[PDB]
Amino acid sequence: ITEGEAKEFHKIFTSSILVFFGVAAFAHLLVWIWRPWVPGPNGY
Amino acid sequence: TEGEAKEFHKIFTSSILVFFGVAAFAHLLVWIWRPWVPGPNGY
Amino acid sequence: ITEGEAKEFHKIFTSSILVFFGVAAFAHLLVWIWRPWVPGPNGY
Amino acid sequence: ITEGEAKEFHKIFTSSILVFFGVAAFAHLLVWIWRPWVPGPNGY
Amino acid sequence: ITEGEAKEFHKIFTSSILVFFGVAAFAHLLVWIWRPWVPGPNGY
Amino acid sequence: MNKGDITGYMDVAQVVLYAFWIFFAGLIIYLRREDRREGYPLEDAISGKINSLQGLGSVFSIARPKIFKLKTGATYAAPNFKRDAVAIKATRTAPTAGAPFEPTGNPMTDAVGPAAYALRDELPDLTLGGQPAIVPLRVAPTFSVAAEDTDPRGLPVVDRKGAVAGKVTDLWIDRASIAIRYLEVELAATPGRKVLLPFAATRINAKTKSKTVTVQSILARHFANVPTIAKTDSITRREEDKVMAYYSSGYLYSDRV
Amino acid sequence: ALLSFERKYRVRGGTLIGGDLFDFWVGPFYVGFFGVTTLLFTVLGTALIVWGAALGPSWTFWQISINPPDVSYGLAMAPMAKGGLWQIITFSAIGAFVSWALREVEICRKLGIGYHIPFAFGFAILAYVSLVVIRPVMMGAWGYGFPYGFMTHLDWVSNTGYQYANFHYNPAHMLGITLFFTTCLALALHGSLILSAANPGKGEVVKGPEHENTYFQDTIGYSVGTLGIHRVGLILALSAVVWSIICMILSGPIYTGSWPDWWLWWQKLPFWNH
Amino acid sequence: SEYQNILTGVQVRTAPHSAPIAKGIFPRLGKPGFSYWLGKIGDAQIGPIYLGTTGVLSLVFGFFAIEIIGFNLLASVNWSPMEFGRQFFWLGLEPPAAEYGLGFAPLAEGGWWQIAGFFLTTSILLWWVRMYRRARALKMGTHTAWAFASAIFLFLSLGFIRPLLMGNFSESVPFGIFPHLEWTNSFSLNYGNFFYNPFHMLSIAFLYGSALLFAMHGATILAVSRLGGDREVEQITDRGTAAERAALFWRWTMGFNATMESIHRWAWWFAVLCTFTGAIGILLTGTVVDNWFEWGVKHGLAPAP
Amino acid sequence: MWRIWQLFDPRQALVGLATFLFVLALLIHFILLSTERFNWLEGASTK
Amino acid sequence: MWRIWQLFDPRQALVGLATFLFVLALLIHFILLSTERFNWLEGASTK
Amino acid sequence: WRIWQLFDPRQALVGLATFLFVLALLIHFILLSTERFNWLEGASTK
Amino acid sequence: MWRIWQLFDPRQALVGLATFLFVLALLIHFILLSTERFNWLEGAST
Amino acid sequence: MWRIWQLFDPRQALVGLATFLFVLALLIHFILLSTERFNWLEGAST
Amino acid sequence: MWRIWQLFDPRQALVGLATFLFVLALLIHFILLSTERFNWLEGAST
Amino acid sequence: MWRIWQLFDPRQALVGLATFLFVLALLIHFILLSTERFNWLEGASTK
Ligand SMILES: CCCCCCCCCCCCCC(=O)OC[C@H](COP(=O)(O)OCC(O)COP(=O)(O)OC[C@@H](COC(=O)CCCCCCCCCCCCC)OC(=O)CCCCCCCCCCCCC)OC(=O)CCCCCCCCCCCCC
Ligand code: 07D
Ligand code: 07D
Ligand code: 07D
Ligand SMILES: CC[C@H]1c2cc3[nH]c4c(c3C)C(=O)[C@H](C(=O)OC)c4c3nc(cc4[nH]c(cc(n2)[C@@H]1C)c(C(C)=O)c4C)[C@@H](C)[C@@H]3CCC(=O)OC/C=C(\C)CCC[C@H](C)CCC[C@H](C)CCCC(C)C
Ligand SMILES: CC[C@H]1c2cc3[nH]c4c(c3C)C(=O)[C@H](C(=O)OC)c4c3nc(cc4[nH]c(cc(n2)[C@@H]1C)c(C(C)=O)c4C)[C@@H](C)[C@@H]3CCC(=O)OC/C=C(\C)CCC[C@H](C)CCC[C@H](C)CCCC(C)C
Ligand SMILES: COC1=C(OC)C(=O)C(C/C=C(\C)CC/C=C(\C)CC/C=C(\C)CC/C=C(\C)CC/C=C(\C)CC/C=C(\C)CC/C=C(\C)CC/C=C(\C)CC/C=C(\C)CCC=C(C)C)=C(C)C1=O
Ligand SMILES: COC1=C(OC)C(=O)C(C/C=C(\C)CC/C=C(\C)CC/C=C(\C)CC/C=C(\C)CC/C=C(\C)CC/C=C(\C)CC/C=C(\C)CC/C=C(\C)CC/C=C(\C)CCC=C(C)C)=C(C)C1=O
Ligand SMILES: CCCCCCCC/C=C/CCCCCCCC(=O)O[C@H](COC(=O)CCCCCCCCCCCCCCC)COP(=O)(O)OC[C@@H](O)CO
Ligand SMILES: COC(C)(C)C/C=C/C(C)=C/C=C/C(C)=C/C=C/C(C)=C/C=C\C=C(C)\C=C\C=C(C)\C=C\C=C(C)\C=C\CC(C)(C)OC
Ligand SMILES: [Cl-]
Ligand SMILES: [Fe+3]
Repeated sequence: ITEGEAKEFHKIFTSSILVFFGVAAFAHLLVWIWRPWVPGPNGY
Repeated sequence: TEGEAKEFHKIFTSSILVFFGVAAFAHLLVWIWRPWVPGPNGY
Repeated sequence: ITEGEAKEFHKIFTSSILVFFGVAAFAHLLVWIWRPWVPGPNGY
Repeated sequence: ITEGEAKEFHKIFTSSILVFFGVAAFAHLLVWIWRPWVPGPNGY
Repeated sequence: ITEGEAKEFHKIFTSSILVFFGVAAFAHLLVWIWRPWVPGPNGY
Repeated sequence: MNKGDITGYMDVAQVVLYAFWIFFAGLIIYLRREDRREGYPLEDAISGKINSLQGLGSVFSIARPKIFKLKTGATYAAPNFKRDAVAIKATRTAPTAGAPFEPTGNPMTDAVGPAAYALRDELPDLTLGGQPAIVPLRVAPTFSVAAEDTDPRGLPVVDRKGAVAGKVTDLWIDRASIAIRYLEVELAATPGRKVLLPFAATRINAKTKSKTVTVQSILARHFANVPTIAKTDSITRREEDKVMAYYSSGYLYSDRV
Repeated sequence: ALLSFERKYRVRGGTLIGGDLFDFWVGPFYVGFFGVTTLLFTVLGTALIVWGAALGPSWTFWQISINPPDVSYGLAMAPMAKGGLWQIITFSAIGAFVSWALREVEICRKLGIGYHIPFAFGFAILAYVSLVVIRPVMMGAWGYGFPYGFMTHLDWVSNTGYQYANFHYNPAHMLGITLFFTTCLALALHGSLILSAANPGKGEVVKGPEHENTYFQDTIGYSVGTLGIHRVGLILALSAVVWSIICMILSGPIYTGSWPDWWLWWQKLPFWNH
Repeated sequence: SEYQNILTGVQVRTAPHSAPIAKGIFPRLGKPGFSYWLGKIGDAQIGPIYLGTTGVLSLVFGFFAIEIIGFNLLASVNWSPMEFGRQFFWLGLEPPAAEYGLGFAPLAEGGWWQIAGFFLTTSILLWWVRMYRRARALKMGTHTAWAFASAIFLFLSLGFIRPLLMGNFSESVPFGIFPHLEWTNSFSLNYGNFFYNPFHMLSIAFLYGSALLFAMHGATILAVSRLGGDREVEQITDRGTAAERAALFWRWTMGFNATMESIHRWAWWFAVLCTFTGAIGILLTGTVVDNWFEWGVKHGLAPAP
Repeated sequence: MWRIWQLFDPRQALVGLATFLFVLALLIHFILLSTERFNWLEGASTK
Repeated sequence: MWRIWQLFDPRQALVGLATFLFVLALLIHFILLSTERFNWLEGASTK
Repeated sequence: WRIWQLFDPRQALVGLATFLFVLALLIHFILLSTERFNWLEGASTK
Repeated sequence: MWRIWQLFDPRQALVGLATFLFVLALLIHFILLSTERFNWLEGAST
Repeated sequence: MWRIWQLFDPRQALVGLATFLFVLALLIHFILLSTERFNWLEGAST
Repeated sequence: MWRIWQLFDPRQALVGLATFLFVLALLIHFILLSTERFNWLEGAST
Repeated sequence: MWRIWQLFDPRQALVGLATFLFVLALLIHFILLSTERFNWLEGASTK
């Protein structure tokens, strides 16, 4: 793997992981609005 | 080679500091939610 | 491992073990203040 | 198999399968007349 | 496999899936008329 | 209830169990005697004099030599009490009996460690018909590769670092066991030099159309030092051992040598 | 002391870890770093077993038994007197067996042979780890592990089998049994054939591969040959263990009922479910 | 990865051949075939099989036994092929009840079991004579027949010799898949848990030891297979480096080792002793020990209940 | 559709098809014999 | 999409596809026979 | 600076990532076994 | 004292020592979780 | 249809067909013997 | 992102996907059949 | 940071990562289905 190939892979990888984390972050937000997962002192 | 290892050290020392930083923030949030050292009467 | 490398290592190692023991000693002091671990005659 | 040899086999296959389906269709008709196999709302 | 041969197979394959899905869709329609398979709120 | 009793406490099932233990101890003695038909008596690690820690069972420890009769009319004795020379082309890293040896020179050519071999007979293994068992397909015209398989002949021979050692020019087959035992490789360097390659030290890679015999054991530079054989169409048991040991040493020594 | 052919093979190198420091022999035994850690775990676990015998009610060897904690502890570590001893012995035994496997690897490296033996021993380790770790973890309590005792582990086998009404009906157990019986059959045949070829009888010459193949062709119409039988004999033993592991991961973690009742799916197949 | 020698990548073919034997009444039967997948694991040749007078006898007796079983199983479901398949594992042919002793029971009340058992027994003993005589014809040792005799000794102990000692066939084994498993379960429970039978413990140790030895030995020969170790009888008659390194691996691992010949004696004896100690454990049950757990309590295996 | 005999050997096709159709037919008749309504040999009534 | 046949052998593909579709069809009929509502041979009432 | 002169940087990453994941997974499962810290069951601090 | 690091290889020593210290530390935390008084997660009263 | 004997060997055909027909016939006679109505050997009444 | 098909063999990608997606789809349909609410063949009430 | 792809093969990295992430995703969905609060298929009340 050349420097240029590694840097090109890193570009595609960086975009893909950022998109994947972006979708997952929105998924967690929708789940949180429905039922949050941190209980209060009295529980849920 | 040593310079090649020295730039690895740059990436390492920075990447651990964010890892420990994220972990430290996570522990602080968990402590604010529920602390994990019990008093004499227990929790 | 050359003599200059062995002296270099020994300095770093000797500092590192003293830092490790120093952190551990403070951890044990904190735990002892929280709950000591030597029971009396009537227990805890 | 040549093109013509395939086309010749396809002729005999086509008549054979249509005869097989023709006998089977008549057998299913006779069985249906004896006892049909689609139940109404009340069952059988 | 040459392009013309692949395209010739794709032509017959395309015709076959349309017949197969057409027959299957007719089968599902008749079964739905006999007993539908999506239950209402009270169930079946 | 009295049913099984031999005495107040003793009973038949208990007696039969101790009779088994007596038999089994005797069987272990017999089996350990058989285990000592090669390699024994033990020797001192440094001097090579016959010495070991022994009890009074030493007197039953090693069996009388059994004689195997070979179809050539020769015989082999076990124990034969033949033993390897005390000197080897290596020296101890420390003077204690348990210390390891360090090779003095090139271990692959000096035949120490995994390059070492047994001084087998300078005779080929034979078919039941008395012909030599292991021979090139050139000389065994009734044999063939099964039509389902890749024939190795004409394929390049490639090391784990991707260097070409040569091309396969023949298969040596075992007439008695009906298997490929070696590939005969013509070397890329010093062209016309041919060496045997143990077939179990290879696999065929065919993920790419120009399929190839890959060799994990040794690198391309080591093929020029593969042990030679005296005849072009048969191989003695000693030559087989010498060749096979050389490749088996590659996993330890090929990045050293 | 050494065998008559041993010295030429006792070369330096092949260690996985620790370098030259451990690369030596004590009599016949090779040491290495995993020899040392083998001894560490072995002495610790053995002495803790003897300590458990001193704590327990009898020195009668057959009756000695170190027991897992009560199931009420779940997967927590128990107090030493209340099952924690079994937990320490268990992980020491894992350490000992893993060290034994890695020490065999070093010996393979030094001799230039393949790693088939420590690989095959890795299935013994996995079977032990399945019974004392994986199954009790999936069942949620260490108390499902077997007790360390000559008769009490057999009592645990009895109790565990009859918990599922009749363990003979577990289908994976049937296949495990079949492969164990087939392994012993194949071993009897293999030992016999080599001995019959090497020991043809007085006044007879030693027989070779053609005779070896011909005996099983004549008797049963097939011969697997001298290389195939070692492949088969290995695969049989390892498959018997794999199916044994499966039969126990099924029983409790996955299937909880009567094994005799499981088979009633067969009698309910629509082509004969009259 | 190096080649692990588990499957034969390239396999060769030649004219099928086999070692000569003296002319008998029957030649070697069948045209030798070859299959590709058997050639990957082992030798490809689905060779001819020898028949001979003893082979005829064994197959005739054995066929009659298998027919008597199979016909009785199908009769027990009133000849229905659907209920035969539905019930197959649960079907069995039972021995006679105890009141018949060792005389002939009525056919429907275990007489067929007695005939099937006798014919199966005779067939197996004739197969032993076959395994013996095929070795002598090849001028080979009789080790395989004597190993087989240990398996037969357990089979005879289960089916006939213990019934002879008990005076009736009622606790003999039924011919049937789940039935012979149910016999195994009930036999242990009636005699007070077979785990406490020490000869069953011995039989298990040798059963486990057989799988241990074949795993060790199979892995060993494959580990030295790039050194010619699969050519074991040749290594027995001229020790190669493969036999030397196999010995040293085990010596350096566990402090002791076999030879290339003697490891096959360890193998032979462990598999034999599994069934031999098994047979003894069966023959002592009910004849001299009526409850193995109670015997175990007496001899210190368990605390007093 | 005749080009399918350029894809497949007629000898193999017919032997496979004969085997398939027989096993399928045997399965269907055995399924019917398991029913009360369609077991013709036992002839339960259509109540 | 005719380029699929430059990736996959149509002969192998059709054999695999026919085998898959038969096993799937056979599964779905056996599933329906297990239900009360859709077992046409037993024909339970739609109460 | 110098520890990478003593250890292979590839082995450092592979071992350390595997170690940290297994440790993290263990700690989350330990907390799930507690009443106080099982966030998915959410018992009250009575 | 530095001559020790020519006699024992720092690559081997630090790997062995780190492995040893982790296993020991893990053992001690699990022992404390076995107790009533020192199980910080359950947090019983004194 | 006679070309089927160019497609298949008559020797293989007759052995397969004879085997098939016997096993099919035997199956049907066993099925009937298991019935009440058609077991000719037991002879239940109608 | 087309470079991913130089990285991975397209024929293995499609065969892998088809295998994965069928097994996943079949799993999800069987999960739903294991529920009262979504088993459409049993069709329990809401 | 891109130099990590000199240190680790792009092909094995993506395959190993996708395998890791799928197993982790399945684990979390199955854990949630074991809970009363978050089993969406069962859908218990937040009492
Ligand atoms: C610290 C942790 C310790 C965990 C437990 C470990 C138990 C075993 C002990 C292992 C260490 C033994 C070390 C040893 O003996 O070294 C001798 C050697 C000097 O010897 P030498 O000069 O080279 O001469 C020796 C030679 O002449 C002897 O003859 P040979 O070469 O033909 O045979 C070698 C011996 C070596 O045996 C061993 O090392 C131990 C073998 C394994 C025993 C396992 C017993 C438990 C299992 C069940 C047993 C079952 C028996 C029946 O070979 C044999 O004796 C092999 C006998 C094999 C019998 C197999 C039977 C199989 C049956 C299976 C069960 C079937 C059930 C139906 O020593 C030296 O060079 C000096 C330095 C070492 C001094 C050692 C001091 C003592 C160490 C004791 C360790 C602590 C023990 C608690
Ligand atoms: C019987 C005539 C003679 C006699 C004087 C003698 C006495 C004793 N030997 Mg012995 N032995 C004799 C002959 C002989 N011997 C051995 C071997 C061994 C090895 C491993 C085999 C083993 O499992 O033994 C099994 C039993 C057999 C073979 C019978 C003799 C041993 C008995 C009855 C002692 C058993 C009691 C114990 C508490 C356990 C001992 C330790 C272990 C087995 C590890 C093992 C350490 C051992 C122990 C002892 C002891 C404790 C004594 C005592 C109490 O005097 N013997 C074999 C071996 O490989 O040796 C390196 C072998 O070849 C061979 C031969 C030919
Ligand atoms: C009422 C009881 C009931 C009854 C009906 C019944 C009957 C039968 N069953 Mg069974 N069984 C029952 C219950 C039941 N059943 C099994 C198992 C099996 C397996 C065992 C082999 C195996 O697994 O080896 C798995 C191998 C392991 C665990 C390897 C362990 C060894 C290692 C790591 C190394 C250890 C080394 C040292 C400590 C070193 C010491 C020092 C020195 C020597 C110096 C096998 C296939 C099998 C056979 C049969 C038969 C032949 C019968 C007959 C004839 O009736 N059964 C076990 C299993 O599958 O475990 C994974 C399991 O747990 C379990 C249960 C609970
Ligand atoms: C509730 C069940 C209870 C429970 C406590 C328990 C559990 C376990 N046990 Mg056990 N067992 C129980 C009962 C019990 N147990 C045995 C026996 C054993 C031995 C068999 C050795 C052999 O090779 O058999 C197998 C070999 C045989 C039977 C003899 C060779 C076979 C021959 C010649 C027949 C040749 C065949 C033909 C020519 C084909 C003819 C065709 C047709 C008829 C159609 C073996 C070692 C063994 C293993 C374990 C394990 C691993 C376990 C575990 C892990 O729990 N058990 C037998 C015996 O020897 O007992 C001493 C026997 O009789 C008997 C009984 C009644
Ligand atoms: C996987 C297929 C089979 C297999 C394979 C196998 N076993 C092997 C090997 C192989 C290939 C070896 O190379 C290795 C060996 O060296 O063989 C001589 C080994 C081995 N198989 C052994 C035994 C064994 N294998 C068994 C089973 C099997 N082994 C399978 C059937 C069994 C059974 C079923 O009961 C036993 C008892 C050893 C002889 C040996 C491994 C030796 C070893 O690990 O030594 C180092 C450890 C010690 C000396 C002792 C450690 C002590 C612990 C600290 C405490 C242990 C306590 C224990 C948990 C409880 C005991 C109480 C019992 C009553 C339950
Ligand atoms: C040492 C103990 C182990 C052992 C060993 C062992 N078994 C052995 C041997 C050995 C050493 C043999 O030599 C022998 C053998 O041949 O092995 C290949 C055998 C054997 N072990 C067997 C089985 C076996 N072994 C087992 C176990 C064990 N075997 C132990 C684990 C088990 C079980 C339950 O664990 C079984 C089932 C057999 C495969 C075989 C003995 C074969 C035999 O005796 O066959 C007798 C004959 C018949 C059953 C009849 C068949 C009839 C045909 C249907 C005829 C068809 C054609 C004919 C021409 C038709 C004629 C019709 C007309 C008469 C109308
Ligand atoms: C030096 O090297 C050597 C060789 O080379 C020179 C060798 O070659 C060999 C010899 C070894 C082999 C050829 C192969 C060994 C392999 C195994 C043991 C593993 C696999 C099992 C077998 C090959 C079967 C062994 C037994 C045989 C071949 C039969 C011997 C007896 C007869 C021919 C006569 C009587 C028996 C008959 C006719 C058949 C016996 C029954 C079977 C074989 C089983 C059939 C299956 C069933 C009944 C179904 C059971 C399962 C059911 C119902 C459920 C699941 C459904 C299924 C369909 C399975 C050795 C030892 C050797 O040292
Ligand atoms: C091709 O045919 C083949 C052969 O060949 C030709 C073969 O042969 C075999 C092999 C098979 C056989 C020989 C058949 C017999 C085998 C069986 C039936 C299998 C069952 C086996 C047994 C019953 C034997 C069991 C014995 C075992 C497992 C060995 C036990 C020994 C030990 C645990 C000691 C290990 C030693 C080590 C690690 C190092 C050296 C140590 C000592 C000698 C003693 C202790 C240490 C000291 C005194 C000092 C050092 C200590 C230190 C540094 C640590 C100190 C700190 C502490 C805490 C202790 C096969 C397979 C084969 O196919
Ligand atoms: C006389 C006055 C004193 C002066 C002389 C003092 C000095 C000399 C002493 C030497 C004895 C000690 C060394 C023993 C090892 C010496 C070698 C040896 O094997 O000796 C045998 C005893 O072995 C051994 O017990 C070795 C035993 C090793 C294992 C010991 C384990 C003990 C701890 C666990 C126990 C409970 C287990 C659980 C039981 C349920 C007895 O000979 P034996 O011919 O058969 O050898 C076979 C060989 O001769 C065959 O060639
Ligand atoms: C024709 O087409 C086929 C082949 C398909 C017909 C169908 C065949 C079928 C399906 C057969 C099925 C057979 C099955 C399922 C058999 C299962 C057998 C099993 C599992 C047996 C297990 C153990 C049995 C044992 C150990 C029995 C041993 C019995 C013995 C040794 C009995 C000996 C009896 C003697 C010697 C009797 C002596 C008394 C005399 C006769 C002298 O006086 C009364
Ligand atoms: Cl392979
Ligand atoms: Fe062998």
